[PDB]
Amino acid sequence: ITNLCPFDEVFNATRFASVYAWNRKRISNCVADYSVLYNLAPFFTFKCYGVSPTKLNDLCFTNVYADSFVIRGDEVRQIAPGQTGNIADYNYKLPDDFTGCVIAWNSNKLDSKVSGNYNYLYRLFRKSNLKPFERDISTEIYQAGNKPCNGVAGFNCYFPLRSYSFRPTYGVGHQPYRVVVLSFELLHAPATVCGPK
Amino acid sequence: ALTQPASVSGSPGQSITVSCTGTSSDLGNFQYVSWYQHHPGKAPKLLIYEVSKRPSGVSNRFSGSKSGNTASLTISGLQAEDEADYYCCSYTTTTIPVAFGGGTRL
Amino acid sequence: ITLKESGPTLVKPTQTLTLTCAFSGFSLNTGGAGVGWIRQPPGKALEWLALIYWDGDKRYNPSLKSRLAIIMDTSKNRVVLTMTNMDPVDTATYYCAHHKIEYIFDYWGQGTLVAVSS
Repeated sequence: ITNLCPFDEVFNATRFASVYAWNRKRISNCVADYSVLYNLAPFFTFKCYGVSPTKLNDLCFTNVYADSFVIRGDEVRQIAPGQTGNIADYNYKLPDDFTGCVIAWNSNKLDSKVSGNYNYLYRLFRKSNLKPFERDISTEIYQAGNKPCNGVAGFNCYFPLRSYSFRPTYGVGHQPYRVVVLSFELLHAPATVCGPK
Repeated sequence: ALTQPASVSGSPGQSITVSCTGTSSDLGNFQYVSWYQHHPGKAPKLLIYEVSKRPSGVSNRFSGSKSGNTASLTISGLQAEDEADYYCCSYTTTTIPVAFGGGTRL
Repeated sequence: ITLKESGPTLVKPTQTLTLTCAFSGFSLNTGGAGVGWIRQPPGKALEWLALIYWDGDKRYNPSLKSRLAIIMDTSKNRVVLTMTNMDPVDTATYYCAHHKIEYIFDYWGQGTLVAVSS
């Protein structure tokens, strides 16, 4: 039992980490009520996969974690327990027994630049797939099957990173749409966070 | 760039309206159009943002709306001080990303 | 919330402009914000020139990027505009503005005008 733990840092940070390298902020030892969320912005989605937001104010969580992404446009639908795709095979992944849920809202006003924003990178291709909840910051030139190459670039030898060009005119379907993904566990351990009562 | 009526005039009090328009191919648009007042010797100021919205500390007589490929602003209550230019701006997609258009004349 | 910029009112056409603009108090802890410069020759219409974000990003306009330069003080004291090969067709007044996405140009300044001294 203490003051409100700083959701204002996770949900109101000046900058968000790129999709290929997402940070975690462990939150513990606080009492938080899920009521200030509705006073943020019109949510594009607020779907919850484990509980309902209305009843979420009367539960105790063993531990919580908050992520920070920059998705592109209408491709947000693939952030779900099971759906696959480019960012769901070579980037952040979700388990088949997910708990917690996803809060997404339009961020065109904050994360956009004239002529596009190049600060966000995503990894298109890998040697293989990746299990849920891992990161891969290693950057090396990738060949194509047979011909060996290193450092140099040319036929079938190219950098494994590509930069977004968001622009302010792409409209719906090609917009940042920031998103934060929580994670809960139901009464498995002594509760670090709870709700007012 | 953009096209706007070079000269607009009307009876004082009521019954006047000004609009902007442009090519749909160049301007993706869908958002982000605004109208600015100008005065001789004084700095411009914002009046409307996001097609039809009003910020704080502005007169209630100023508003507007857009339809199809025609953007417009609604003005009522002509006093002896509303004789100001109205520049309409948006984001384009070719060469210069920002187009200010021809403007108005009051 | 005050904006002000200074520059030489008289300029020899061969001289390169060096303009400084200072702002007194902004929400520096934000994203997608910055300061830009706009000019207006007598008559015709406005045209956008350039703007710089807080993250140091640099976004000159096409067809003029060769003859423009930007110096960032990085201590929030002011911002610097530099242009080369002054062209008498570009005689106009230059305005500072607090660029944003919601507000294209939120606040402006009184403006300073400069003309060639040939």
